[PDB]
Amino acid sequence: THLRPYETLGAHADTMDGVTGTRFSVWAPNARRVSVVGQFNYWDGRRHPMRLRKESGIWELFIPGAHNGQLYKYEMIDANGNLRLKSDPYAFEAQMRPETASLICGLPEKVVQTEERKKANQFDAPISIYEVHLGSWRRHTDNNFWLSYRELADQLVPYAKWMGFTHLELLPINEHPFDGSWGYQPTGLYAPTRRFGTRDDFRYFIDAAHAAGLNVILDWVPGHFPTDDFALAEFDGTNLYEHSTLIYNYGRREVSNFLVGNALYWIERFGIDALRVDAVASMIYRGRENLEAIEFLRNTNRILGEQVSGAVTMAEESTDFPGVSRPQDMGGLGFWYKWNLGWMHDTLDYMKLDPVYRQYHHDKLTFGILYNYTENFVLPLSHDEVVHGKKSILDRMPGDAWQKFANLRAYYGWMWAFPGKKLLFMGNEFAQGREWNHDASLDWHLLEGGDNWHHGVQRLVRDLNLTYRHHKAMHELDFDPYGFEWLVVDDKERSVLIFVRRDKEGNEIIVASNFTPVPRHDYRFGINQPGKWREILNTDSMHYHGSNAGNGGTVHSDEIASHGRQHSLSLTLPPLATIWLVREAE
Ligand SMILES: OC[C@H]1O[C@@H]2O[C@H]3[C@H](O)[C@@H](O)[C@@H](O[C@H]4[C@H](O)[C@@H](O)[C@@H](O[C@H]5[C@H](O)[C@@H](O)[C@@H](O[C@H]6[C@H](O)[C@@H](O)[C@@H](O[C@H]7[C@H](O)[C@@H](O)[C@@H](O[C@H]8[C@H](O)[C@@H](O)[C@@H](O[C@H]9[C@H](O)[C@@H](O)[C@@H](O[C@H]1[C@H](O)[C@H]2O)O[C@@H]9CO)O[C@@H]8CO)O[C@@H]7CO)O[C@@H]6CO)O[C@@H]5CO)O[C@@H]4CO)O[C@@H]3CO
Repeated sequence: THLRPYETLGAHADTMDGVTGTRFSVWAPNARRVSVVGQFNYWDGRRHPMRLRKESGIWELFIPGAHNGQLYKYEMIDANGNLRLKSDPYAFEAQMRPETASLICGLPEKVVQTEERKKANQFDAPISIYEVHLGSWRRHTDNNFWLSYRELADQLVPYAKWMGFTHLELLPINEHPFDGSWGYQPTGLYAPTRRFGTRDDFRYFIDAAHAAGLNVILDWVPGHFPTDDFALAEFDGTNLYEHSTLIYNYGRREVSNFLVGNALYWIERFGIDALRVDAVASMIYRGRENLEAIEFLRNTNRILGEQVSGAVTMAEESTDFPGVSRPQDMGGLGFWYKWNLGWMHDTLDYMKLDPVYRQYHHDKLTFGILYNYTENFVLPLSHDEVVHGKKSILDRMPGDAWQKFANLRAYYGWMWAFPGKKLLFMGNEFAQGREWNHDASLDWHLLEGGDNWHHGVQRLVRDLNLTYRHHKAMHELDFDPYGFEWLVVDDKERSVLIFVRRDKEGNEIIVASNFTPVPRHDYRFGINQPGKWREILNTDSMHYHGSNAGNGGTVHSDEIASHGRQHSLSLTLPPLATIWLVREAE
């Protein structure tokens, strides 16, 4: 089968006549002479040469004795007669850095995707994603050492679960030489990085997240050609993998296979539930449409949908290509979800404003609804927004510290109610003050000592996650106009916005935000479902170090017309706060 080349190519365990060893395979159409230099070979390129079969362009050889755990490389004479030693491109495990040898290990057992994890990826599911860079989430304190995959299984997984997230999204765990690329500049697509342990350690981590009831999304980097360690370029002396600045030759059948293969591998051999492709614009552009890139993405998506249904793909595309998360049969790219960068830009510009000026930019909060139904959106507060002098999310907020925290609380309240799934970068849940530093631990010291405003934000994010998951109105109909309706879309003067989220049964949750520090008392607005209403979420609660203003129990609607509706509520709206209300059955 052509889809799963990692099941044949590379180093696997084989049984050629009683004797055991490993069979090596490499694809290099126009090289001449390739030998296998391992640990079993005293590292001698005279002892073990490979026999090429020219129909496929694949060299191969079976070596008895050669067992799992042994380092190895390929010694190749390239088209030009140069001696270069190459890493196996299908290295399933790579030796500790510097170094670049591959390790014989073979494949892990296939992971079957469970019904409850497939359900967890569906469009009607509450999806709240904790985005993490494994190298900088936590460190050991005395020595500043990385946490291993296994320590991450014992600390990060329980933390994410308790905080009420449904998904853990990982910056690329591909093998990569430079910590500073964050994993986006890989050298070994099929080996999880050795920074945190072995490939079996990574697998234990994935297993642990699943046992805790978490789906795992992996950042997958099919758009960043390896540019380090002569790892993939001019692989056999010619432009094997890359186009004739370095970029994959997607239209070339085998290359495409190498990449679609890689997706299938993470999902099938590691149990990953979803992949995210960054920087899609620079795959499809940079009239300038790279037609081979567009068809490759269309293809890969088609194949995953047929082969591993239940798994999903997500995309970040920054030029408004139409139909990124739409079906290929139409103009689409075939992704299930798209990052809503426009929403992130508009709402942050809005929150940055001195509250006194927000009346003039009401547009920034109401625009998201206009194009909400063109893509299946994730609302993202990602690692890219908290580096390079962009500041932390907290530090973007205006005012003295206490006003900053209140603005940030009100904003999360808004984000968690607004149509679209949720993604939050580590550090944001406890309002880290400093920018993200991939070479240090996050600022957990902020949570040391007596209860403070950072604990307050952290409780709020948990309550938001648990509330968002419990009520279907908040998540069931994000991508259906029936799921959302403005109750007060034009109170610009006071910067009060009020809408309703709705589930399939037609139950409504009312969402109200007051984006200025003026408290509003007896604020009357029209509603759709008369009766008794009660707060289920209040970002000004003392439980989060707010001032504890609010409605103080059940409020009954009145038969007094408002905003073209026949019944209304008259509520207190706390300053710099958002509240959610539910209707009580009688
Ligand atoms: O081709 C690209 C699309 O965008 C282009 O839109 C341009 C406008 O035509 C142009 O006038 C101008 O608009 C800007 C405007 O000047 C600013 O003031 C501001 O608008 C704000 C507005 O003032 C606020 O009130 C608020 O709007 C909310 C609205 O008040 C509220 O009721 C609700 O709206 C829903 C309606 O209740 C309901 O009727 C329905 O309306 C549908 C429509 O019936 C249906 O045909 C649907 O199908 C298409 C649509 O026709 C297309 O036009 C397409 O948009 C493109 C335009 O053609 C471009 O010209 O979108 C739909 C595809 O799904 O369109 C309507 C939307 O469903 O549903 C409404 C939505 O629920 O919610 C709104 C939103 O909160 O907020 C506004 C602040 O953003 O901003 C305008 C943008 O600049 O410039 C536009 C250029 O982008």
